[PDB]
Amino acid sequence: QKWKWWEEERYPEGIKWKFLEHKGPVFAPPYEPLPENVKFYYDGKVMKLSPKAEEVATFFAKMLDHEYTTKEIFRKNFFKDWRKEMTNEEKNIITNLSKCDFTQMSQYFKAQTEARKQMSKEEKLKIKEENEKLLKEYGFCIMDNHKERIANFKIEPPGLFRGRGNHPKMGMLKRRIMPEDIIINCSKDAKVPSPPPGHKWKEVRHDNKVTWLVSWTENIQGSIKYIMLNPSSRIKGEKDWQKYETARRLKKCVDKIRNQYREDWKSKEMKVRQRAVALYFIDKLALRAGNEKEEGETADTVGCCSLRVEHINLHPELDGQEYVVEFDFLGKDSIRYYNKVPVEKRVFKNLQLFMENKQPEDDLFDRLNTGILNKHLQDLMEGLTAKVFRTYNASITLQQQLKELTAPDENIPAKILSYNRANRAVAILCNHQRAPPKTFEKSMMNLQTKIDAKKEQLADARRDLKSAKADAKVMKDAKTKKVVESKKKAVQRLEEQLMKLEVQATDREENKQIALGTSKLSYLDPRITVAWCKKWGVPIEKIYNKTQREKFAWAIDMADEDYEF
DNA sequence: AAAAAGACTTGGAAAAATTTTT
DNA sequence: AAAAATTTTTCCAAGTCTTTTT
Ligand SMILES: CC[C@@](O)(C(=O)O)c1cc2n(c(=O)c1CO)Cc1cc3c(CN(C)C)c(O)ccc3nc1-2
Repeated sequence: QKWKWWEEERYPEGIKWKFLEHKGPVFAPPYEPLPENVKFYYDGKVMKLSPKAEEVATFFAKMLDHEYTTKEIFRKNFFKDWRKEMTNEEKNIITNLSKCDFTQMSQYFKAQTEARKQMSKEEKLKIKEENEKLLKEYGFCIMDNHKERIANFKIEPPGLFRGRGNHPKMGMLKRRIMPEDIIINCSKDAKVPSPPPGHKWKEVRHDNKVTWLVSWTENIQGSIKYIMLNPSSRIKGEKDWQKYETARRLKKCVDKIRNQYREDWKSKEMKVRQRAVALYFIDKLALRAGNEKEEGETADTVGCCSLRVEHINLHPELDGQEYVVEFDFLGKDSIRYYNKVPVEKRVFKNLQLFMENKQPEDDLFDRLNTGILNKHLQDLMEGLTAKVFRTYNASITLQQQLKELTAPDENIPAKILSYNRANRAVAILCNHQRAPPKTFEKSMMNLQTKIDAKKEQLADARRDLKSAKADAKVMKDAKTKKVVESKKKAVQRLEEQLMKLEVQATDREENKQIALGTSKLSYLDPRITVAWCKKWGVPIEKIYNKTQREKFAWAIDMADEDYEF
């Protein structure tokens, strides 16, 4: 069965579902204590830890190879959290982390990882079958007349928080999620999932205004985490289709918005000038609407509305270009945004006024926040927010670049190179940067030797065709002419093979510091890709893998080769 | 309001399983 | 067969925007 939810009458506003039934979450397996021979040492002397304290110790031991375990913040936060898990008898002995020895514990886990890759075919297939039967029973929920898959039904096991970038809470313990922390959401007429025996759920609710099945609060940030349906479901896919339709509606009114914000740079009021400059930044450079965050709780990262004076450096002339704004800051996930961008005269002049009488720690856009900006965007067009510009600019750039880089007469490997260069332009615009693959970038040597070995085969084939043509001169007959034909086809087959290898080598080189995944799955109206694939006869499986094909099932079925964003 | 909460949106590096070279 | 290069799951957070509290 294949449910085409996209052919149904669109789901009404307010209510998300009428019926909802699931078996609840799968809890992480219990902690298995260390055997007798794996010893922990404090001040050089043997010490057996209580299960609760031993568990927290194993987490640090497993991370001993990383440099972050030597960091002040990591160690401070870890030790404070490990103390809470210790008994009173253990707290009187273990005064500090530095006198502790986790070396035997670290070696054991490395030995287990080695003992696991040396498992038998009977053991390997068994664990794979235990995993598959867990997916049949708990990986599916029933939502309104249909069986839909659940994304992450297995709750993440306990461990140590690290986060991304320079996070103030690195080292902290992420405690084991218990049934007592779980809030279940289902309909009043559904069979309520039973908790593990000897346990109870925190709450069983019936809120049809939300899309989640299970929720709980995590101890690091104090936020609510959820278990929702998978990307191939109606509830996720319809909202994704709507996100793209909203981005298409912005397209038909973007010049009208551009002309107004350009005029708003000249306004009498400062709040209107700042709002217009911030809008320009979100449009031209596709910056995220930086929401304000609590200091000392998260890693110091900013976006457009949260930019500080220290994040921009103004230059009247740089590189022979007029009115350059040197952007240098950490955006989402602590990914550095560096750009030297030529702006209009009025923006540069406006930026000099927003930087007047301010200290480096002060906000560039005072009197402005994401709420004020989105309240204005909502008046310009219904349902328009700041992130819609990122979606619009990404999708329109993909469409225009595929239209400009794709050559009709090219073979499939060459067209995939044109597709990837177009996706690359989107990733550069969105700043989806990447650090060169951990050494492993020397796999460019391996590709070059295979290319040089193929250039050898081609050069040998050209010598065969050369002597076949010379043998066709002396004693010209229809038997020697057919040998020249077969040698020409042999040169042709080898030329195509080399072309494919050289195209793959270029693809990897240009993609060294670029991450394509995020724009491909979140930013890029899949219909633009489907339309391109059908137009040039490029099979969809060459662009989207199995999981992406399932998420974008709606676009693959409902989209002609003539679709225009 | 305007903080505080709640509810959605937005992988890539490392492992491991395979596959290919040797 | 055994080392090496690939293709595929496994691990682990952070923003945006909407809705409630204070
Ligand atoms: C790396 C790119 C990115 O950070 C991003 O913002 O551009 C991201 C992260 C994550 N995801 C994505 O789709 C995307 C891309 O759009 C899904 C995801 C799941 C994560 C989970 C799993 N949860 C949902 C159960 C974690 O536990 C920790 C971090 C996680 N990070 C991500």
